[PDB]
Amino acid sequence: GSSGSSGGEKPYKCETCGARFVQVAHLRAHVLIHTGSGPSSG
Ligand SMILES: [Zn+2]
Repeated sequence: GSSGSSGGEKPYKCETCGARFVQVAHLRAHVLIHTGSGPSSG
């Protein structure tokens, strides 16, 4: 089920793509996808 459709209260926003999150720990952990590289997909 859990897919997405979530965009309400979020102070932190990813400028790299334009994402958003409630806590920095989440955003700062997502921005690593672009600047960084983990798995062989994404
Ligand atoms: Zn992003």
